[PDB]
Amino acid sequence: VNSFSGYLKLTDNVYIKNADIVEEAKKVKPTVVVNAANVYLKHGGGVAGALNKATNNAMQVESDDYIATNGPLKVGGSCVLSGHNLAKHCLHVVGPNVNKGEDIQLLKSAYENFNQHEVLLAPLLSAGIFGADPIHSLRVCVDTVRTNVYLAVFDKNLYDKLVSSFL
Ligand SMILES: O=C(O)[C@@]1(F)CN(c2cc(Nc3ccccc3)ncn2)CC12CCC2
Repeated sequence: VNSFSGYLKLTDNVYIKNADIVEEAKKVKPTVVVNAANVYLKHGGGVAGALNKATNNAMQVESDDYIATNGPLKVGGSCVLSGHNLAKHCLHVVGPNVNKGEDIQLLKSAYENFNQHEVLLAPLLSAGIFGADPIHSLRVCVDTVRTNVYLAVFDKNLYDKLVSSFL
């Protein structure tokens, strides 16, 4: 038993809710919140900009030190950093950004990072400003992640569509 509430169960291990991931994180305080990161951990907009804003820019300060030490992430890769006031940990995962021409097949590699964590609160990778089809992203999530994932979808219209088209 865990503290996630109002989710619709899609599969054995994948759940989905129309929710603002920032507000869901602040309420649940999950062990892991997933950020929709880029390779530079520049949290300017989308989910990343919202998560970082909610930490009063502490996420960005920590991220800049991480990059100065380690260099950029790989597309499809991840790193674990602090969850600040939102979660114990933040798993920064880089989905391919279609608006940069990145290979969509890397979306499966991105979701594989979730399997290193027993339970996660996450957005749909490569959705939103990353330019992928959220329905494809949901399919890859379901077919790749084996651990327990609670998907927060900000847009109510999109949430309903994703549900109504789910196979
Ligand atoms: O749809 C997009 O463009 C996105 F940038 C934003 N989406 C969100 C967004 C969210 N809260 C939120 C984020 C920013 C402002 C207000 C609320 N909570 C969950 N998902 C997923 C996405 C990141 C990858 C695709």
